[PDB]
Amino acid sequence: TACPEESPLLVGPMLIEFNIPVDLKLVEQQNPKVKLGGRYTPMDCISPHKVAIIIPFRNRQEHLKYWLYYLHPILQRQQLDYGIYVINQAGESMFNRAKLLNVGFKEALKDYDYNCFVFSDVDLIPMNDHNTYRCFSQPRHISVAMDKFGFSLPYVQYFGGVSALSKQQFLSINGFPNNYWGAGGEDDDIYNRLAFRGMSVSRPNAVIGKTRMIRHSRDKKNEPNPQRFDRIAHTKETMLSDGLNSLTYMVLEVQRYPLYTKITVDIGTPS
Repeated sequence: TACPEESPLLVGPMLIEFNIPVDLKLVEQQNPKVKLGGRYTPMDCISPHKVAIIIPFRNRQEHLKYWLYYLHPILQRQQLDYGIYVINQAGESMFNRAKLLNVGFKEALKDYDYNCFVFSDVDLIPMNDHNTYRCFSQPRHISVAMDKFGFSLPYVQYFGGVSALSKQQFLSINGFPNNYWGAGGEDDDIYNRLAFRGMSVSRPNAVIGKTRMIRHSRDKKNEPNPQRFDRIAHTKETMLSDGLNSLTYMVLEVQRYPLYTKITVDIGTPS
């Protein structure tokens, strides 16, 4: 009755293109077995992976459609017991990716006893279905070779894009930092946290880890791949008092759509 270690439904390399028309109606039609709120549970075997996929979000509905189009079929083929959560940041303050990811962890657990968490940007799609969206014996970095970075890993400590942590791995580092407002630096901090708690990063190889990004017509400016931000001392001094244990926020609305759960929140509270 337990699902096989490797799914028999996998196809391997996939054709990921965004120059096609898509709408949520089309997606709901192709995925009959997905229940309200974007929930799915294998019917022909028992999956040990109860996964909550958390997406930090603000005004990117177009990208979301393509994400759901590609990922729902993949997650089902990977035989996972999963749910999709879109954490929407209310207001116009600087985007705080990491704090929305903390909110996701907490809110998803109010629904079901998940034991694994996948934190994913809304514009990243995997190119090979052997790149399993589940948890491992050590924190997992999933989006290894992204086209936006020339299909190369920026540096060995890079932990941005898509990653996964078990419930215990996440509680061990007191979650993620809450005060990195704006973009940059929060992903190097999280890497520092894992290392400080005696953990390392597990990854698939560059070919199985090929990942595609939905291009933002707006984004025209181009600059070099990112370099590691040095803040090891900063993380050491603040990680145990800034994170899950200092998280406060207000839930403004909870909406259950057919393909996902959208939670709008005000994270302007002090943390």
